[PDB]
Amino acid sequence: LSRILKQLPNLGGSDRKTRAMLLANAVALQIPFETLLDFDEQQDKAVAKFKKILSKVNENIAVDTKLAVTYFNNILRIRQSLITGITDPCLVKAVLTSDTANDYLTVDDVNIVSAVVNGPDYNRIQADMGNALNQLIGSID
Amino acid sequence: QQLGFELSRILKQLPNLGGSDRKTRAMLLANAVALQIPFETLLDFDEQQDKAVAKFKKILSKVNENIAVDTKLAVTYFNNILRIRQSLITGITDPCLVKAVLNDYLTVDDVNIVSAVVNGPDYNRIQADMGNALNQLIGSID
Amino acid sequence: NPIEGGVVQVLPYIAVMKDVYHEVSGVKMDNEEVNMVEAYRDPSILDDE
Amino acid sequence: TDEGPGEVVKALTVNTNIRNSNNAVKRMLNYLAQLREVVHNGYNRPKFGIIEGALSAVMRPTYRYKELDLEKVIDTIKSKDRWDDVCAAILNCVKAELFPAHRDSNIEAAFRVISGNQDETPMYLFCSDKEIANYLMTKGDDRTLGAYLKYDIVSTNNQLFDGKLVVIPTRAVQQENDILSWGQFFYVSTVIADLPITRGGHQVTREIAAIPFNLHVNNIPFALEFKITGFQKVMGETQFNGKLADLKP
Amino acid sequence: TDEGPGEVVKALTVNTNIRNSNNAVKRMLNYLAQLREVVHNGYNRPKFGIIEGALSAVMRPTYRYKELDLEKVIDTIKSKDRWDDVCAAILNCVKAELFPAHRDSNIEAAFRVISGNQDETPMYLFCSDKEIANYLMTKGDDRTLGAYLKYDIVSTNNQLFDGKLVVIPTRAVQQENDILSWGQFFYVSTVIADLPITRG
Amino acid sequence: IEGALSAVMRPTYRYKELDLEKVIDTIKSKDRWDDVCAAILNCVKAELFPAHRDSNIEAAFRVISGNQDETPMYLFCSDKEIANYLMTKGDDRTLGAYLK
Amino acid sequence: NYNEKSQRDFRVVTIGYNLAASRQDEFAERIYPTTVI
Amino acid sequence: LDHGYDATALLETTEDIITGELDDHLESLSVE
Amino acid sequence: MFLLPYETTVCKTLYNPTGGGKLYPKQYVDQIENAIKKANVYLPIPPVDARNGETLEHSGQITPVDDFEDIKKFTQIVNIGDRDNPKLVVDARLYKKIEQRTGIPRIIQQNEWQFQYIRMALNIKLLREGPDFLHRLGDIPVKVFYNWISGILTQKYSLPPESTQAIWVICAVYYFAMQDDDLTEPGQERDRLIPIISRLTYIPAGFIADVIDTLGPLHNAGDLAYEISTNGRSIRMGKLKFSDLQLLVSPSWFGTASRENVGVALEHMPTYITLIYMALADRSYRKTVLSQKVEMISRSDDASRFINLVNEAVSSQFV
Amino acid sequence: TQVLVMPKAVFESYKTAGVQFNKLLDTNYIVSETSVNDLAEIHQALTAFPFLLPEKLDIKLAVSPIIKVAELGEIDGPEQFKMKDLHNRLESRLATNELRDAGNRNLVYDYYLYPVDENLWVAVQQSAHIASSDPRRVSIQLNHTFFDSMINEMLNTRPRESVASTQIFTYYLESC
Amino acid sequence: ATIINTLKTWFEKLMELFAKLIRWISDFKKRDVVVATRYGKIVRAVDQARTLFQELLVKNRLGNRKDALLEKFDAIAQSIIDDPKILASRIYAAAFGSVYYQKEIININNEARTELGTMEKLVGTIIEYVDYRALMPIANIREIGKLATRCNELSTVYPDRSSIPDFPDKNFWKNSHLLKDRFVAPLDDLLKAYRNSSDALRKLKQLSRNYSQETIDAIGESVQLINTSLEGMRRITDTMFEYSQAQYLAASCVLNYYGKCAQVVSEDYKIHGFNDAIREWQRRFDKVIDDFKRGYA
Amino acid sequence: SIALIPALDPAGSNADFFVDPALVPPYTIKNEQNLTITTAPLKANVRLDLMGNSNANLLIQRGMLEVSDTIDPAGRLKNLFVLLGGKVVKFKVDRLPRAVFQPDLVGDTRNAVIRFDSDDLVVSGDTTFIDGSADGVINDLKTAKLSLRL
Amino acid sequence: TTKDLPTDPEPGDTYHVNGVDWIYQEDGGWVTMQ
Repeated sequence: LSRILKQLPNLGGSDRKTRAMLLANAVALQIPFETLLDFDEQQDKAVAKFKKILSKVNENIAVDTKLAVTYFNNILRIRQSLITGITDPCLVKAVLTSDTANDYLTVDDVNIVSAVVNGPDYNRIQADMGNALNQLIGSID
Repeated sequence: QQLGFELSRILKQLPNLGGSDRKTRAMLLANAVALQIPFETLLDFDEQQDKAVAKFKKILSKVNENIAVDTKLAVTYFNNILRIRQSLITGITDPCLVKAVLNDYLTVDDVNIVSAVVNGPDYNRIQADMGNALNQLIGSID
Repeated sequence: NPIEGGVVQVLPYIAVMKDVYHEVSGVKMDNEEVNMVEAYRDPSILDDE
Repeated sequence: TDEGPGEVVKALTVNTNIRNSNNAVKRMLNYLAQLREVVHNGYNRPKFGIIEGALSAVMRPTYRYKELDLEKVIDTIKSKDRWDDVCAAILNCVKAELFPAHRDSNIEAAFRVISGNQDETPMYLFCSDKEIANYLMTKGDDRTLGAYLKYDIVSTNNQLFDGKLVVIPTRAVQQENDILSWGQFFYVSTVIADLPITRGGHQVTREIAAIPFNLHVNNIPFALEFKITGFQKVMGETQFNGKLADLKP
Repeated sequence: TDEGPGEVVKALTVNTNIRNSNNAVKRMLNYLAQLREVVHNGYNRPKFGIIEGALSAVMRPTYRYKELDLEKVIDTIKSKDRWDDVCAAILNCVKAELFPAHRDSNIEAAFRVISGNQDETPMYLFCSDKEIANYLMTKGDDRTLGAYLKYDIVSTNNQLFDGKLVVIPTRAVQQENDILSWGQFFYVSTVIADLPITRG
Repeated sequence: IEGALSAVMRPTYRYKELDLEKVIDTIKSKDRWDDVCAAILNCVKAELFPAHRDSNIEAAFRVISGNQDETPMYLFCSDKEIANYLMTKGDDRTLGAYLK
Repeated sequence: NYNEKSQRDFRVVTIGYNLAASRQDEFAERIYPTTVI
Repeated sequence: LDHGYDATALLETTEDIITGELDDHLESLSVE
Repeated sequence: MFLLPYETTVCKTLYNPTGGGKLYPKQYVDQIENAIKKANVYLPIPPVDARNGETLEHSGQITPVDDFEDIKKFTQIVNIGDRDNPKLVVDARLYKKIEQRTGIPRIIQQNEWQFQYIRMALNIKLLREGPDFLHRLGDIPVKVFYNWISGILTQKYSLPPESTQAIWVICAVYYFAMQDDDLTEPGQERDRLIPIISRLTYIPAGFIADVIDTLGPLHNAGDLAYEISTNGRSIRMGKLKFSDLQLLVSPSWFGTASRENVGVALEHMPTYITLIYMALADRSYRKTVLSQKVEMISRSDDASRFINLVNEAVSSQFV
Repeated sequence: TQVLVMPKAVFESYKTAGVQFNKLLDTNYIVSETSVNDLAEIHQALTAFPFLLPEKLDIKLAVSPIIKVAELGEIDGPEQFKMKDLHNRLESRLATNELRDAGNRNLVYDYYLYPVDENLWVAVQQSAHIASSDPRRVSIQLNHTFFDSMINEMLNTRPRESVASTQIFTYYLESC
Repeated sequence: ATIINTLKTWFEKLMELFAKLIRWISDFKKRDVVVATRYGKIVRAVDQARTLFQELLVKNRLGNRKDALLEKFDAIAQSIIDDPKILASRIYAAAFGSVYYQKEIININNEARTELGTMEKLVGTIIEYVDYRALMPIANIREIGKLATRCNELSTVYPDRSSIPDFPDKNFWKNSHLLKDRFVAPLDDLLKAYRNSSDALRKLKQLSRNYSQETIDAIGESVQLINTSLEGMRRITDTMFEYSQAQYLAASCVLNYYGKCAQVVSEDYKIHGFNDAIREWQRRFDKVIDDFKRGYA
Repeated sequence: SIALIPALDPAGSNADFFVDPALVPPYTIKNEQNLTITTAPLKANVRLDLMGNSNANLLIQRGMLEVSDTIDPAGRLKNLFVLLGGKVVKFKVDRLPRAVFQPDLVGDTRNAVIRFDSDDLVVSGDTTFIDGSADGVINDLKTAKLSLRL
Repeated sequence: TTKDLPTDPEPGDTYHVNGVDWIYQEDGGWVTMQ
C-alpha cells in the first residue's frame, strides 16, 4: 500500500488531493454499475461500499477522505450521463481527447479527432448535431 | 427536417482542405452519434453494439442522400468511439472528466511531467498499482 | 414541398430617384431610379447641385 | 415477373442523381454564357430584368475570360520548385484578374447590405476539373488571397470542364435558403411510380419510371472563367537548363 | 400617415454620410490636380496665394507623378516568388520617389516647427483602391519605410480611383483641429427637419 | 483487353521516357538529390492527373465499392535503384489534392 | 383539373436590406479628420 | 407574406439587427 | 379563464364551422371523447410518460396500436374525466411510431412530445390545484407576451411608439385577465394593475392609466384584437378580429400542429407557458419569432429560475 | 503457420477499416494500425487460448504484440525509445483490463478461423460461454466448427496421415 | 417609452456578455498562476541541463561512445516530438521552436494589449450619451477582426503535420533558448477592462428622459462595435492562452528530452567502462533534477 | 422528349398560327426515333390550341392528345423574333425574370399568364440576323458605333 | 530580441544575433547551430 503511494511525486499541497482521486478510481474500477438499475439503489450501494473501504485509510499516507467521496460520487454521475448519452461539447471534448480515448484510437485516428475537436467552430457545430440527433434519433428504425 | 438533411446541412459547415475532408467528416458523425445514442439497460455490450451500429448505418444511409460520407470509414470510427464510451461506464473514468465536470486545478500532465523527468512511474502506472494494491481489499469485502 | 412547387424572392430596397414632373406628352416618367446600394461604388448618383 | 421495385428504385435513383449533377454543370456553363453577352453589352450598372438572379438589381454584372498557356506563364529555375511554380502561376493569374473584378462588381456592398453585417465579404469558390484543382492548394496558402479574401476548392470530372476554372463568390457561411449563394438548387422529392403500361396497344410491359422535379437557379451575376492548358509540357520537360542548352553554337 | 417610415428616414443620414465621403474624394483629386499644376510650373518655394493650404507658405510645395508599368519594373526568376516581387516592385518605386521628395520638400522641418515636438516626423498614408491595396497590404509587421518614417494603408472603393495610388503625409497622432493633417473635414451638425409643405 | 473493369472504365495507358538529361534543370549541386527526386515525381504527376481524369477511373471505383468519395490509391512499381530515389519523406504520400 | 400542379402557393423569402455609413468613410476620415464646428 | 408587401415594412429594423447580433453572440457563449 | 385548449377561440373556429366563434365545438370533442372512453374498455389507455421514465397522475395517451382505430387523429388534449379528478388524454399517434419487433412505440420528434406532456402536466396542476402557480412563474411570461404581440404588429403596420406602448398596456392587462377572472371586466381591479405594468414596461403611470380607463372586456382573443384596434391610438391596423391575430402568430413556431398550438397559447395559459419553456429549454426552436422574443427579453438568471419553477410544476404531478 | 488470436471486436475493426491482415505479424505494421487497448486485448486473448496447437506440423501460437514491443524497446535503433513508451502504455492498459475482467473467471470462448496466407492463422475469439464443471470438455464441444476449420486448412499442405495423428484431429472426433 | 426599453435591453445584454467573459478569464488566470509557478521551475532546469550537455559534448568527454549516444539522443527526441499531445496547429509549432509562427503570435499579443484601450473608449462613449455623435474608434475594430481571423488560422489543427511548413521536427530542443522569456496572455488587462466596462454600464441602470433619434443611432453603433470587439478579443484571447499552454508543454518536452538523455548516459557507462568525468557530470545533472523535483514539491 | 414544341402541319392546316416562312424559315426537330416534325415560331397576336398544335399530335398520330394531357405551370417565354428593316433578329429571353409564367388571379385556377415587358433588347454591330447576316440596320449601327435598346 | 532575424532568407543561411547562431535549414526553418 504505502510502497506504491510513495511513488507519487510530491506536488505542492495537493498530495492529499491526487491520492484521493487515485483511490476513487481504484474502487470505481472494480465496483461496476449494473445497467439494470437507475441512479439511486445501485448508486447508494456503490457509495456505501466506497465509504466502508475508506475505513482502512489508516494504512495509507495522505488521503483526503471527504474529497475522495466527492470524486467517487462524481464518477458515478459521469457514468450516468454517458449511459444516457452526452452531447455537451464541453464534455464531448473531454471524452474524445483523453487518456482512455488515446488507448482505443490509433495514432492516425487521434490525429483526426484532434483536427475536428480543436477546430475553431467545433463547439458550435457539435452542439448543433447534438440537437439534431437528440430530437430525431428516435426516428431511425 | 429529416435527420439525414439536418446532419448534412451542419456538416457542410466544416472547413475544407482537400481529400482529407472525408476522414474529418466521417469522424464527426461517429463522435456525435456514438456518444448521443442512449444505451438500453437490458442489453450487454455485445448486443448494445449490434443495435447501436444498426442505427448508425441507417443514419449514414439517410445522410448519404445529401452529403457524401465514406460508410466503411465512418463505421470504423463509430465502433472505436462507442467502445470508449462503453469502457468509461464499465471501467475507469479519466480524472480529466471528473475535473472537467466538477477547485480542481492541478492536472495529470503536471505529475506526468515530473515522472518523465525522473524517469519513474507516471499517473497511469500508479493508478494501475493502486487498484492492484487494492484488489485484495475489495474482493474480500462487500 | 411538392405542394409549393416554386419559390418567390422578394427584394426590398430604398431607391434614389430624381425629382421629375409628369410631362403632358408623358411617354414615360423620366425618373432615373437607382438602388441606394450603388452609392457605395459610384457615389455620384447622389450629387445634388 | 413478380418482384418488388427495390433494386429498380436504386438504379433509377442513381440515374436521376447523375442527371441532377449534369444539369448543374450545364446550368452553370450556360449562365456564364448569359453573363458574357450581358457584360459584353453596355450593362455596367444594377438593373432589374437584364439577367436572372435576385442580386442583379443591387450589384454590377461582371464577367472576365482569360486563356492560360502555362508554357508562356511559368518562370521556373529548379526542379524541386517546379510544383510550386506551376501552382503559383495559376493562382497569380487568378489574382490578377479577380482583384479588379471584385472591386468593379461592388459585390461587398451587396453582401453587406443584404446580410446586415458591415464587416462581411464573400468567400470565393474555385470550380475546376480534377486536374487543375490539384494545383490550387499550396500548404502555406491558408486559402487566403492578397489582403483578406478566402477561397474554397471543388472539382468535377464532367467533360464540359475539361480545362476550365471558374471563380464564383458565395457566402462564407451558408444558411438554409440563403440568397447570397452564387446559385441554389430547389429540390422536390423525386416521383417514382410503376404502371402496367400497354404502350402501342400490342406490346405490354410494366414501366417503372423516375420523374425529376427540381430547379437550378443562379443568384449572383458574377464569374471569372479561365481556360488552363499545358500542364504536361511545363512539368514533363526541362524548362530552364534545356533552353540554355539550345543556345549552343 | 402619422409615423410611416422608421428605417427609411435613416437613409437620409446615410445619403448625407456617403456624399460627405465622396466630397472628400473630389476635393482630394481636384487638389492633387491643382498641386500638380503649381509644382509643374515654376513654384518650388513657399509662397502665399498660389494654392490652398496653411503650410504652403512655410514648406516647399512638392508633387511627383510617376507612371509605373510593372513589366518595366519587376525582375524575377521563379514563379512562387512573383507575388513578393511584384508587391516589392510597387513599394520600392514608392520609396524611390518618396525619400528624395521627403528630402527635397521641407515638410519635416515644417512639422518640427509647427508642432513644437523636436522628435516628431510625418507619417505617410498609402491611399489606393482595393485592387492596389491587395498588393501593398503584405503584412502589418512592416508598415515602416527606411530608417524612421512609417506609413499606413487606407483603401477605398470609390469609382474615381480606377488605378491611382497617392501617398500623402499626415501627423502620426491626429488631434482636434490639427493643422498638420493633410486635410481637414469641417463638419457642422446636419439638421433633419419636417414640415407639411404644400408644394405646387 | 483482359480485365473485368474494361467494360466500366476507359482503357488508359501513357508511356513517357524520363531521360533525366532532358528533364532536370537546376543551378546548384547541393539540390541535385531533391531535383532528381522531384523531376521523377513531378513527371509522374504531370502524366497521372490527366489519366486519372480521362480514364473515368474514379467513377468506376465509386460505383463498384459503393462509396461516394472513394478513390484509387496508386502504387509506384519500380526496382530497387529507382525506388531509392522516391524520397517517401515522412508521409509525403500525397499526389496532390486528394490522391495517395 | 386532371393535373393540379402547384402554381400559386410558392415559398416566399424576404431578402435582407440594411444600409449604414460611419459619418464620412474611414478612407475620408483618415485623410480629412473631422473637426466639429 | 410574413409581414406584408409594403416595401417599408419589408425593411429590417436596425435596432432589431443590433439586438439579434447581441443574442447570437450570447448564445454562442452559452454553447461554448 | 380557459382550462382546456378546446375552450379557446381558435379551437372553436377550427372545429365548429357552423356558428363558428363563441360556440363550443361540442359535436367534435364529444365524438373523439366517446371514442377514447369506448377504447378504454377493451384496451386501457396507458399513462403519459415524462422526463426520466416517470408517468403523470391522471393522464393517458393514444398509442399507435391497432386497437385505437376508431379514435380520430385529434391534436389538442382531451379531458375524459370529471372536474375533480380529470384524466387528460393526448393523441400520441402523431408523435410516436410503433416498433414492429418489440411493440414499444418510439418518439419521432423529442421536443414535440416533450411539448405535449409538459402542457398536460401544467394543465393537470391547474385543473386540480387552481390558478395559483401561474402568478409566481416570474416576469418573463408577461414580458414575452406583450413584446411578442406588439413586436409583430409594430413591424407589420409601422406603428408609432405611442401605439406600441398602448398595445403593451392592452396585452399586459389581457395576459393578467387570463390569470384572474376578476380582471376580465372594467373596474377598479383593472386599475390595480397600473403599478405592475409600469414596473414591467417602464411606462409612466399617466399613460398607462389613460389606456386602461378606456378598455372594455378581455375574455378571449377576440376581445384582445378589438381593444388593440380600438384603444391602440392607431387606425393603420383596422378593425382586428381574432382571425387576424391567428394569422399574425401562426408563423411564430413550427412542428406538428404548430399553428394551432400558438393560436391556443393566446388564451390557454399552460400552452403559453410551455412554449416559453421549450424556447428556453431547446436550441432547435431558435429561428422562430416567439423564441427570438423569449431570448431577447429573458436574462440568464431569470431564465434559469423560470425553468426550475416549471420543472417543479411538472414534476409535482408525477406518480 | 502461426495462430494469432484476437477478439471479435479487434477482428471486425481490421476487416471494416481495411487493415492488411498479411502484415499483422510484423510488429512495425500492427502497432501503427492497432490501438494500445487492442494490442493488450490480443495478448489477453492469446493467454486465454486453451488449445495446444500441432507443434509437430510447425503450427505455432503467435507471440503477443506486447512481448514483441518489449523486445524492440531493448534493441538499438531510431525508434527504440518510442517503442519503449508504447510498452509502458501497454503494461498500464493491460493491468487496467486485468483488474476489470478478473471476474470473468469460469467461461470458455468460441473461436473462428480466418486463414491469411500460409504464415498466419487468425483465430477470432467470439462469444463467451459459462463453463465451470469440466470446462475442458465444454470448450471442445463448443468449438466443433473451429476444429474442422483448422483441419480443412492444414490438409491443404500437410499430409493427411500426419494430421490424423494431431490433437486437433482428435478434438474433432471427440466433439463428433 | 420603447426607446428606454431598447436601451436597457441592450445594456443588460452587454453586461451579460462581460459577465460570461469575466468568469472565463478568471478561470484562465487561476490556471495561469499554477502554470507560471511550474514554468519557472522547468525553464531553470532546462537552462541548467542544456549547459551540462553543452559542456559534455563540446569537450568530447564521451569518447568513442559519442556517436552512439547521439543517435540515441535523436531517437529520444523523435519519440517526444511525435507525442499526440502536440497538436498540428501553428500555435504548437511556434511553441516547439518555429520562429516565423512565434513572431506572429507575439505581435498579435502586443497588439491586443493596445486594442483593449479602444474597448474601454467605446463603453465610455455610451456613458457620454446616457447631436453629440462620437467619431468612434472603428479603425482598431478593423484590426481586431484581422487579428481574430489570423488567430483562427493559427489555432487550426490539420489532419497531418505535413500541412504546416517548417513544422518542428526532432530538432526541437536546439531552440530551447526561445522558451526563457515566458509568454503571458493579457489576462490581467482583460479583467480590468471587462470589470470597468461592466461597472460603467451598471451605472446606467437609471436612464430616464426621451432621447433624440441621433443619440439612439449613435448608441446603436457603439453597441454594435462593442459586440464585434468582444467576439474578436475572445477569439484572440483563447488563441493567446492556448499558446501559453503550448509553451508550457514545449518546455516540459525539452526538459524530458534532456532528462532521458542523461539517463542514457548513466546507463551506457554503467554497462560500459565509466570515467571519472562521467560520474562527476551525472552527479551535477542529478542535482539539477533534484532541484526541479523539490521545486514542484 | 417532353417538350411542347408547336408543330407545323405539312398540309398547312395550321399555317396561320406560325410566322410566315418568308420571314423566319421553319426548322426540323427529330426525336430518338425516326419520327420527324417541322417546327416554327408562333405568330405574334395569335389564338390557338397550344397543345392541339404541338408536336405531340403530329409526331405519331394527329389524335393522340386527350384531357389527361396538361401543361406544366413552370413554363417560360423562350424567344422573341423582332422584325427590323425586312430582316428578323432572334432574341433569347428564356431565363429573364419577365419570361416566367405567372398564375392568372382572376378566372380558372389552371390559367397561366405571361407578361414580358423589357426595355433592354440590344441590337448592335455584333448582332446578327436569324440567317447569320449583319447587313442593313446592324451594318449602319456598326459603322456609327451605336446600339439600340428596344 | 533573438527574433530579429531576416524574413524569407535563403536555405543554408547563417545569421548571428545576441550570441546565438541560426542556420535556416529548409525543413525546420530557423534553428540554432548547436
